[PDB]
Amino acid sequence: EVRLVESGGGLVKPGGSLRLSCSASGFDFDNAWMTWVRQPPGKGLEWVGRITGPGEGWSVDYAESVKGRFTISRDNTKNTLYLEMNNVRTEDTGYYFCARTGKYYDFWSGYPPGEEYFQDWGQGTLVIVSSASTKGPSVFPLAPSSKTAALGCLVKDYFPEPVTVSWNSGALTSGVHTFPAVLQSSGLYSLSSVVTVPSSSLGTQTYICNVNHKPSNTKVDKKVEPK
Amino acid sequence: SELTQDPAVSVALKQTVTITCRGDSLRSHYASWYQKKPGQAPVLLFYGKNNRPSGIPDRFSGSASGNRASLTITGAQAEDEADYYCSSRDKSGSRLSVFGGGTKLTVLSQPKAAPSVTLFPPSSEELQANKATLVCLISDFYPGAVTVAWKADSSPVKAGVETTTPSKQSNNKYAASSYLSLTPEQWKSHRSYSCQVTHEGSTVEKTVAP
Amino acid sequence: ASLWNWFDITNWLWYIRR
Repeated sequence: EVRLVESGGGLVKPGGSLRLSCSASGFDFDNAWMTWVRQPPGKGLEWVGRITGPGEGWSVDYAESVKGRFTISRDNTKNTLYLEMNNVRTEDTGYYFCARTGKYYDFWSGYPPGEEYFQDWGQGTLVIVSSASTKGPSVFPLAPSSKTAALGCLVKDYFPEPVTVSWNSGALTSGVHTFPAVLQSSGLYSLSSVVTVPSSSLGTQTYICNVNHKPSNTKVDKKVEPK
Repeated sequence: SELTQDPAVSVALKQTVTITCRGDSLRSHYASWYQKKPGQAPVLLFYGKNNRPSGIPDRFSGSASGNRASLTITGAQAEDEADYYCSSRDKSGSRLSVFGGGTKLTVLSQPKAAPSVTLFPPSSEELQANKATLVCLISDFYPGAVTVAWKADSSPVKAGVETTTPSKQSNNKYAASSYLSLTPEQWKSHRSYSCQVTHEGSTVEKTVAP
Repeated sequence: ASLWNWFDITNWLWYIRR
């Protein structure tokens, strides 16, 4: 019955602004405390801030690394939670969740102001902070090296996601592993695709990686050879 | 880091595992626990003194003593493999909340496997573009939790290190990769570079020379 | 329970016990 849906995520330049929305249903929204939580890619959950209810004057608290730049508000006439992000930084990149916040205080063993727990969560909306525009990748060969050997292609400095990598036009799929892209501090992505091959086939078989970057309409075919 | 958790813990199927959270505020405030799976919203598991929300199996329970909070899973199932987070106040009496670092829990379905480490030096083609990237390939390890360190000669390197979260291969084992960004002058100025991967207390290293 | 200020309730309930 409880439904929380985040929206408003997208690409924003550093120093810009963005507003995330969270529409709620299935519970008494007016008297409910609401929390924003973010998760940077590959990292853990981070508490962003929370807005209280009518008895607290709708007061809002923020994380220290967030104060001065984010504003949390609510519109009880539309059952929506808001997160306004100003002067946005690259570290603000990640998935943003809204959470219905509960309140707990044990009379005999608690300590004010008790603790807050998150009963219900949304599915999250992705925010990407990057100064970069559309850019095709630079493909570099990774010559075979001892692992059986391993060889591959380094797909460097592209934007935005995604990039697909195949080998020998899809004819080589055994032993192939394409890693997830890492977002660099420059705002560009990079990844690697690697295949494990027997060392006895390094001078007999040819290996061509096929890199396709649809956002920039770029295709690259690179042959990986021993030194 | 106000709340500290162990990064990775493993448990055998149907056995008991405890995940601990440590911090100053836990001496004065209770903690809550959350299960987090890839592509899914977090699930509250336990909060307060002895509160388990309905619909959660009884094998999850929470306890606390001193500055430690603990989540115990009794008779772990295969669907219990996820990341587990503790939450509480950041200071005693504070209006802010904070999460622990998180704990990756593996319900062992495979034998332990040590990682292979492959190291790719900067290609000549990249060095001519006035760039240099060392690519460290880490593959065929289980469970999927590794620590990666880089060395220039005998000193630890500073910046320019990027590492990806381990992911499943075709054979249900994990792979990872790490990148060391250098300028061509830096690359040719050291005698050697090493990629050191620690997995279940054992380190596997690979060294290249310019 | 929501009519009161939560941060003040828990503070008041703490004074009563102590």
